[PDB]
Amino acid sequence: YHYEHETHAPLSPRIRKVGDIEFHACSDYIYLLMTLSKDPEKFNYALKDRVSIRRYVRKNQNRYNYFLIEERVQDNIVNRISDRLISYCTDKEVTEDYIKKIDDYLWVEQRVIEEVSINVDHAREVKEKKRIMNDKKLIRMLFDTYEYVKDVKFTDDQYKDAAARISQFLIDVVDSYIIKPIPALP
Repeated sequence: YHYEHETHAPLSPRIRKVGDIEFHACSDYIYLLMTLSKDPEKFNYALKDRVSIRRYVRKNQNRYNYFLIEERVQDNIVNRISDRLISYCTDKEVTEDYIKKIDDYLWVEQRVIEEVSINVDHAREVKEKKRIMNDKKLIRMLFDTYEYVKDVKFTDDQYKDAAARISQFLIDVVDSYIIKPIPALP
């Protein structure tokens, strides 16, 4: 008998930081949207203002002192954030109580990302790591647990979009299985 000895091994610090960066930048930007709720057009413009959103990402990279994010990775962080804006703020009145509730949806997604990343790190083959990143079944189950725990319910569309982001986020961010070339002697 070898219990994994214990649960939640050293979650990768990279997952922890990039996750914090992306989700706090998202929460912050949703706060902005809320302050623009009385000004349509500005509000509408902000939903897809990639330049501003990327500025929020940068600010958070500074706040969590983590500047190791490649441009392509950063581009998808911005994309995922904008998609969350449209998924969570494009109907209901973006009120103060509402964004407090959206923070729980963010929490749920960030927690599922972390949990799945743990299963990925523990898998042996890179092929299995990839299968896990894309395991919609595992994601659905982890989602049921955290939605319940945080008392929130994603609509089927919000859930399906979230599962896609999660798989995307893992592929873009996980680096624990990577072995780079030995550096030449320039």
